[PDB]
Amino acid sequence: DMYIERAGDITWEKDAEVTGNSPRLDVALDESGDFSLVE
Amino acid sequence: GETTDGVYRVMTRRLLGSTQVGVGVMQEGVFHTMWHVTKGAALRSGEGRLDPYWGDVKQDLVSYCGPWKLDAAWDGLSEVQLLAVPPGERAKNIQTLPGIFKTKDGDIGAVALDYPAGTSGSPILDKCGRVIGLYGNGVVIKNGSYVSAITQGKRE
Ligand SMILES: NC(=O)[C@]1(c2ccc(F)cc2)CCCNC1
Ligand SMILES: NC(=O)[C@]1(c2ccc(F)cc2)CCCNC1
Repeated sequence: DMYIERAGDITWEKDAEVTGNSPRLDVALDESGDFSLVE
Repeated sequence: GETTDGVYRVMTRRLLGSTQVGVGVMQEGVFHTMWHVTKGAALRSGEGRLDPYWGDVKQDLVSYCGPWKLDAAWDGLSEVQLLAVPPGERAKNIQTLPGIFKTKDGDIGAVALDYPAGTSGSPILDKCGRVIGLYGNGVVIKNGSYVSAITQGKRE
């Protein structure tokens, strides 16, 4: 049996840590909901 | 059960100890998560029961107690925040400029942030605090790093 526990509010944090890049990728989405790279 | 709006951890006691299998958003009395987190199973909130109401394996989304309520969208220009809720760790906001997943049916935002599997369902927010999608369904690129789609449902 799965259960839920509160973890916090949903709020934008001013001066949060900024990271991660912005890749533009060609992808396919199958019937099972799996994404894959198209080349 | 606790119906207060916010981000919640999705836990199980079937495996060893208490394991976090994912995360979700409670908004307007509806709990929203990714399909692969619960496989559509019922959820518990204290003594109360949450029954699935809508779901779709291809979109990889599911809602409990009511229809999908989240309808905000990434504007295609601005930075966003992943409100990551990792297993055994405190909720933490990470700011990023999304990339793009280009498909034969249109484009979708994507966030290049790597977290444990049990972080699936963590909300991605805009500058107004509105949930523009959930983190946790994506792809592994050449360098072995993870890139998640910004997955948003439709509000009927
Ligand atoms: N254009 C879109 O936003 C859709 C989309 C979904 C997933 C995706 F990776 C790209 C595009 C198209 C199909 C149904 N509405 C959503
Ligand atoms: N299961 C995982 O460890 C991956 C994952 C990471 C984050 C996430 F929210 C869902 C899945 C899936 C692809 C490979 N490694 C990462």
